[PDB]
Amino acid sequence: NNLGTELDYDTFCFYYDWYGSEAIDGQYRHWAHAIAPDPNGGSGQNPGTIPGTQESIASNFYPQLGRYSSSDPNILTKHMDMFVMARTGVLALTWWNEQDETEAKRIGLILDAADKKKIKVCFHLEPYPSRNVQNLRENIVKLITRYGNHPAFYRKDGKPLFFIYDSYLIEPSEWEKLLSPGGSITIRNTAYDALMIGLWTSSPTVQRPFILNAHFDGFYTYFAATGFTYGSTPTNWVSMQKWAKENGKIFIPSVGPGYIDTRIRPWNGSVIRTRTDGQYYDAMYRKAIEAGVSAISITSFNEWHEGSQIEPAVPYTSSEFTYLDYENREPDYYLTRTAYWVGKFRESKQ
Ligand SMILES: N[C@@H]1CN[C@H](CO)[C@@H](O)[C@@H]1O[C@H]1O[C@H](CO)[C@@H](O)[C@H](O)[C@@H]1O
Repeated sequence: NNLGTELDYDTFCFYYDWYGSEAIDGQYRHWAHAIAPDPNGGSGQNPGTIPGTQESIASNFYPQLGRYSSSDPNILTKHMDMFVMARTGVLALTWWNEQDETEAKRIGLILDAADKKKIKVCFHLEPYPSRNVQNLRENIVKLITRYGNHPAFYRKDGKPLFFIYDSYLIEPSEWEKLLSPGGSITIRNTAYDALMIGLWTSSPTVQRPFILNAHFDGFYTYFAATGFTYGSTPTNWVSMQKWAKENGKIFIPSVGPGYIDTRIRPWNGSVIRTRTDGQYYDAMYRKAIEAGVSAISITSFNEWHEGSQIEPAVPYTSSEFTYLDYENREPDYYLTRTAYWVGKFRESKQ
C-alpha cells in the first residue's frame, strides 16, 4: 500500500510507563510527585509534593485519558492506537532497572499491545543507581534474552537499538570496553550486539571525541526545549549531521511540541517553550527533516511532568489548578500533526 498512513520505523517516540492508579497499582503513581527544591535556592526548602488527586496532578497539562495506569491493558490499547494515528512506528520505552515483578509485567503488556498494531519497542536506558558498563552489558543481555524474540522487539538492519540517557555520566574509557570491537566486555560480534545511541549534550569540541572514543553507533539530543543544550539547538543540526555522516554515526535528533515543568520544578521557568498552537512543533520537526537525518526521535509521547507530551490533553480547571491545554487545537492535534511530519520525513528519505 501507498496511502500515506503507514507506520514509520525510523521514528522513535519516547514513552514512559511509570503512571499508576490506586486501583491497579496501589497509588496514583507519578500523578503524585515530589516538587523539586530549587538547586540555587538555599537551605530549609520544604517544597512539598503534588498529591496526584483528580484536581492536582504532576503536570501543567491534563491527560484526556485521566490519571491512567501504565499497567492497564485497556489504556495500552488506546496508546497503541494513538501511535498508529501519529505514524510513529517505534515506542522507545523508559527503563529504570527496577527489578520487580510490576515492571516485568508492564513491559510484557506493552510489547503485546504494540504487536497488535505492528508497533515496535526499543529501550531507553535510564541513569539507574550504580549504572556502569558491566551492569549495562548484563542488562542488555537480559533484555535481549527476555524480549528479543518478541515479535514487537525492534531491530534496525538486524540489530537491536538502545538510547542511553545521560551517557556522559560514564567515561569514554569505560564505554570503549563495551562498545569497541576490541573492548574487554564487547558486545560487538556477539549475540547481544546493538546500535547504541548516546546523548549528545554540549559543544562539538567535547562531544565529537566523546562519541568517537566511546564507540557509540550514533547520538540523540532528547531535550524538547530548543536551546537547552547545544545538541537541542536545531540550527546546529545540519552540522551535527555532516559530522555524523563523515564519521559513520547515526544522528537521531529529538523534536518536541513544547516544554513546561513548573508544577514539579517551579524554579525552572526559563526552560518553558510555548506550543503556539503547534507552530513550535512544526518549526522543530522541519529543522530535523531539513538536516537530512535518517531517523527522528520525539520527546515525548507522555512525559507529562515536562509538558513535552504529544498524547491527547484536555482543558481542565479544578479548584486547585488551572491546567494548560491545546488551545485552538483539538486534543488529538499533536498526534495528527506528527503524522503530517512523518509523511514529510518519508518524502525526504530514499
Ligand atoms: N523524564 C525525565 C526527562 N527524561 C529523561 C530521559 O527519559 C528522564 O531520565 C527524566 O526523568 C527524571 O525526571 C522525572 C520528572 O520529569 C522524574 O519523575 C524521574 O524520576 C527522573 O528524575
